[PDB]
Amino acid sequence: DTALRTADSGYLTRRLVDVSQDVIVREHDCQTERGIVVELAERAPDGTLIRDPYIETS
Amino acid sequence: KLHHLVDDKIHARSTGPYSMITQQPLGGKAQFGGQRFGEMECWAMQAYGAAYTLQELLTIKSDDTVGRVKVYEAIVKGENIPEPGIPESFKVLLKELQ
Amino acid sequence: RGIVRIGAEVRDGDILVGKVTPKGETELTPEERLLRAIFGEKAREVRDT
Amino acid sequence: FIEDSEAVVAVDAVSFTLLQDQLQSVLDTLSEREAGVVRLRFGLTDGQPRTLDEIGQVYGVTRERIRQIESKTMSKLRHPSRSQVLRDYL
Amino acid sequence: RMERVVRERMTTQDVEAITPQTLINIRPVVAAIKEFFGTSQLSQFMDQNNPLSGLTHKRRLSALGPGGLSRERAGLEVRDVHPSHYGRMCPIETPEGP
Amino acid sequence: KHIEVIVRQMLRRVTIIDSGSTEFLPGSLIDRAEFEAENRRVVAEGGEPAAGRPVLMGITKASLATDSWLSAASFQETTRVLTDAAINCRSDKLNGLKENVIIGKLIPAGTGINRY
Amino acid sequence: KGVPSRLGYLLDLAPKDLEKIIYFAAYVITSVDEEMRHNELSTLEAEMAVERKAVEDQ
Amino acid sequence: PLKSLSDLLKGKQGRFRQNLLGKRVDYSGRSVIVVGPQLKLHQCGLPKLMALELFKPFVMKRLVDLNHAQNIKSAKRMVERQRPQVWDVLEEVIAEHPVLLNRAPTLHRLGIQAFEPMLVEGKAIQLHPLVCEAFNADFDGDQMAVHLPLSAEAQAEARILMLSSNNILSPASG
DNA sequence: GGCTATTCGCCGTGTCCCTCTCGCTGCCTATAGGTTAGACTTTAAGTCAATACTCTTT
RNA sequence: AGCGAGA
DNA sequence: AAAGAGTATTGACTTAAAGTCTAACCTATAGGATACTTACGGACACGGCGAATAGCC
Ligand SMILES: [Mg+2]
Repeated sequence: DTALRTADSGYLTRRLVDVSQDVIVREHDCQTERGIVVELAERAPDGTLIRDPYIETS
Repeated sequence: KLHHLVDDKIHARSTGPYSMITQQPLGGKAQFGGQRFGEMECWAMQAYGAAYTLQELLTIKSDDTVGRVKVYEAIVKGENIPEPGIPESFKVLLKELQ
Repeated sequence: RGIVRIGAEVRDGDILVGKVTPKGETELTPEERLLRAIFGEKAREVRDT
Repeated sequence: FIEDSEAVVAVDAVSFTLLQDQLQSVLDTLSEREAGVVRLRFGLTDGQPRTLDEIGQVYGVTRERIRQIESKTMSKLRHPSRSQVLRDYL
Repeated sequence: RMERVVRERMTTQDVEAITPQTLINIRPVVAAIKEFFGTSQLSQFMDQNNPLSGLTHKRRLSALGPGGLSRERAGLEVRDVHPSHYGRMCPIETPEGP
Repeated sequence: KHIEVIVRQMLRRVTIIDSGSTEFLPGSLIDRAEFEAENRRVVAEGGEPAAGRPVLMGITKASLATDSWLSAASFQETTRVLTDAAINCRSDKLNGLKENVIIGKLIPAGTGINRY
Repeated sequence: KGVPSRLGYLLDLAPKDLEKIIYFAAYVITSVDEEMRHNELSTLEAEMAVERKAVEDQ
Repeated sequence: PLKSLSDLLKGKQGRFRQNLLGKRVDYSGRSVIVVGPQLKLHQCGLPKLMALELFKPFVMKRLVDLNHAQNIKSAKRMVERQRPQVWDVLEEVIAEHPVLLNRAPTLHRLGIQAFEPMLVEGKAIQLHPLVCEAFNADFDGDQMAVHLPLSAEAQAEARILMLSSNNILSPASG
């Protein structure tokens, strides 16, 4: 299973690289108001802020 | 003692034979191995943003038939490395497409 | 006979066996001709391999 | 080993480069009159080895002079002053 | 092949002037055996790294070759152990490569 | 963020429902920036808003829809891409990274962009 | 041969058909007549009446 | 089948993905790797013979400048027989010359890093242990290729962007 | 009543299959023209050598 | 072109 | 002031080279007439096409 999986992984990386072969930084800031919302901690039912587990990557 | 002795593995190459239909010197320790700077290595090089070294590698270390003697001359005599030219494989591609 | 002596220590590049190939015809260089004159030695033809 | 065994070396090329540099230098050390004849006898100046007649004609002199001097130059060029620095390029 | 050659030439064989020795052309057979023992996949260059290596090159069952599964076309289900292997083929000894 | 970058690359093309009156074949997959550019071009001189809808297309298709035949050819399915680009008399402007690698001039990234 | 056959689409010739043409397996017309076509069609209607009558006579 | 004029272009072995974007290169080496804990993070061992060969042009220049040899071809003869005088000059030249060390496959950006080479006796690139993870290179017969930047731009790039001590945090998750 | 179009299925062809490295074997006859190659007879270029006079050095 | 092998 | 060396003359001898001519010896082409007249993996995807039903001519 190791061999076929590394083959497919290499092909996938080739695909992803090609699609993103032209995503490079150009400007410092666009000042665009638009954005996304990230949840961070979720309100506890008793009332408390527990840090969301997958915050370090979000 | 397994039969993977270092003496049979160590290898180095500064200049030597080149392939026939293309430059990009001959691979293999048997002849004079030029180590393959394959595609993933190009990707790694790009990811650093390191562009001049990439161009140097793929042009005057590997293929460019005119620059190559020029860089050798510059190294021998101590001058600035010249500007890279067009790799000799792009022209064979042009001729084949034509 | 152009064969290295038996049981002899050798190093990378040392002549294992001395062979020479016929050079046929080769256009020589005037600068080489002047050199050969400076040393006044045999130009020689049979190519060395 | 024959695979592109007839391409450039970049070692022979540079060796020839410095060869002609040092040849022109050592030739420039001695008097020019010997130098023109030695150049064109073997055709170094322009690639045409001319004979005693042509050199004598170019400089309006008899071929016998040129043979003497080209022999005089050939005999004088055994001097280690010229041959010593230009010894290993052979 | 030899029988095909014979059968072909029989239409042009004058009757009673033919004997087996002039009738049989052995060259295809010798050619076939030679080209087998040289460059046939299942005629492998002996591997005498040590007596055990030479011994184990014998008794070696390869599933690939003329009329066999090649690495690419071979699936993932031929490579795994079968309960029938017990006592007929080693589940342990195997190349680690592709 | 890496993932966000990829999905961004995925969502850059809109499908054309209404051709309007401007050279857009129905079902065409056209970049949104060019879509807007055409729209600002055609609002004047008579407005014919060519309606379009966002669409999600696989990584392979997004790659093979680039405006660079020398890169698409380097990628995959060489024969078809060259035939298409030839029929269209397509001209590659040599702006990406794979292309600059292939022809051996300096990549426009990192130490290669026109400010450094 | 590269599907879709760009020649086939350009000329609107079905792929098998086009192949049979360009590999010398079936004839194709390339020009035809119009008005004088009408006038000799009437003449040709008479001539095929003659030929049909002859074949029916035999 | 005859290799048609188009088979030159397609596939893994077509012209696009064997010879244009990926090329073999001069001024490169390869050897097995052995852990060296005595090295600093920005250092890597490099065997004497391999370094001599890789740097044969530069060492020639230096030993002609030092008058150990009269001229270039005499110097080339001097190096081809590894004459004793050509080791000290070698130590002089290699100093402050960065080198890239790749380990195939380069799964990520940290698959190729620039170190400052140092001479070691025997035939084995002495790698720094702490970068082992970055290469995923573990010492049981891996072979690590070495590349030598030449141009001033390349040397700056290797010395600055690629230096092993300058890349500690992963580009993926930091 | 039959054929075609608008709607489904169905099947066939093409494309892809990680990287880097090491060692070893694979009938006959007849014409005509080229062809250089090979020797003869010129040269043309080269080498030796006598001689002598003038200039420079000790 | 074909074999075998290392990571 | 004398002697030695170099820079010239001239002739005399010598050898490569080379331009004709040969010859002979390869080399390229044509032709052959009793009668015979038919080979020897697997997944994804899209485009070219089975099976149906309804409507129109
Ligand atoms: Mg390992």
